[PDB]
Amino acid sequence: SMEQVAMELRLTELTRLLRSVLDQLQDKDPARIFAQPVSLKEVPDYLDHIKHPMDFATMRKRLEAQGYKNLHEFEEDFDLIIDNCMKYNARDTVFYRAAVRLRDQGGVVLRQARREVDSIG
Repeated sequence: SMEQVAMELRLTELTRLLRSVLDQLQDKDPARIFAQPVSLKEVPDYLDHIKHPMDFATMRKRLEAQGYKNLHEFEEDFDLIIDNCMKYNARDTVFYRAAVRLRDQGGVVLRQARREVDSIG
């Protein structure tokens, strides 16, 4: 149906916007602390601590399969990256501090993405 096609075009346009949002967020992590999944080889206890691991590579895989239906979904995954880190790591660590800076800086980006996703529909 043409209605199905049109919905698919909206999903594609969302995916384009989310790809640029994701690049912008990841630039706020120049140390690449959140680039890849936490390794279970190197933190074998991780899943006892953190129930839903998340990282930028995993988000990118989801995005390229057009797996985010809306910005809420995408923000949920971004928040997991930050929130997981601030629970697993202590306040006085380079990891926790990188999460705080990513949150603060990413908040600016997401504030306008929300307007762009609404605005362009």
